[PDB]
Amino acid sequence: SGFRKMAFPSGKVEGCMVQVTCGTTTLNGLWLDDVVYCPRHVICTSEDMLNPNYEDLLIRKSNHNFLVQAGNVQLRVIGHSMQNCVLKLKVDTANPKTPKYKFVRIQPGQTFSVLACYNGSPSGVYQCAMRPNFTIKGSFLNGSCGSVGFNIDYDCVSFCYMHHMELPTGVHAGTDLEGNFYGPFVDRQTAQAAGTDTTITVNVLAWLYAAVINGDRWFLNRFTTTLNDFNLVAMKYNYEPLTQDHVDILGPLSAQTGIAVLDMCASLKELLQNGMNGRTILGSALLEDEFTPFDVVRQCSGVTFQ
Repeated sequence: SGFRKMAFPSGKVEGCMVQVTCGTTTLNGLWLDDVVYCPRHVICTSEDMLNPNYEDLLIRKSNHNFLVQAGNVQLRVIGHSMQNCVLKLKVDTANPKTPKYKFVRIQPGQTFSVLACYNGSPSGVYQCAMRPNFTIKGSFLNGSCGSVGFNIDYDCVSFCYMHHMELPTGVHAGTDLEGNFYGPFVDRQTAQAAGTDTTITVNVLAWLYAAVINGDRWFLNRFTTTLNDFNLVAMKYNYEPLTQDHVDILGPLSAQTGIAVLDMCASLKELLQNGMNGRTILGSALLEDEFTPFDVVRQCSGVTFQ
C-alpha cells in the first residue's frame, strides 16, 4: 500500500537523448530512427528571441551547421526541415536504442513523465499534468529545452511533450512532437499570459478514491449531491466542470470502493467550503489534481513495462 507521485521508468527515453548545437546555441534533441527532433529556436541568438523570423533565420543554416552529439560520438546530418516549432535533423545512422514509439497530442488534465536533460544528458525524472490552461509546472533550468514528456504502455513509448520555454510567471510551455504548442504560446521572448489555472476536478476525485483505498477516509461525509449542484460549487472554486464522461471514467474506482461518484463529489464540496482543518490526505495538506483515474488504477494494480 501507500500512494506516491510516480514517473515511468526512464531507461527507454535515456537511450534517445542527444545534444544539438547550432552556432553558439545548445539544447537537447530526441533521436528516433534516423531523425533528431529539437526546438527550432536552437537556430536563434539571444537577440533573435525578441522577434525571430524562423524561416529567414533557417535559410542561413546548412546541414553541417547542426552539431548533433550522442555521448562522445558526432552524428552526420544529411537533411533538415522545420515542422511547426520543431526542427527535424536527418542523420546517416538510425538510433540502435530506438524503442517502439508513438507521437501523441495529449488532452488538458492528462499526465506524463518528464526526463529533464542538460547537454544531451539526463538529470532526473518527474510526473507532470498538462494544466487546463496548457501550461505545466515543471523544473527546467537553462539548457533544459528539448527535454521530452512521455507515457509508456508495456514496451511502447508515447511522446507527448517537448520543453520550449518558461513564461515570466515561471510555469512551462512546449509542443507535441509535431512542433505544435500546447495552448496559445509562441517561441518568442515577449510577454505571454497563461490564463486562469483551473483545477482538474476528475483528477482530485481519482485521488480521493486513492486515499479511501489506502485507509485515509476521514473526509468521507454523510451527504450526496447532483452533478449540477456540484458544478455550481466547482465553478466558484475554479474547478473544471465535471461531466458524465468523467463520472464514467471513475466507474472502476466507484466499483472497488463502493462509494458512488456523487457521494465523493459531496465530500469534495465539503472540503472546498470547509478546507482541511489542518488535517492531511495521503500526506498532502491540499487537494492534488495531478493524478488521473488511469494513474490511480495503474498504481493500485501494479501494471509493469519492458
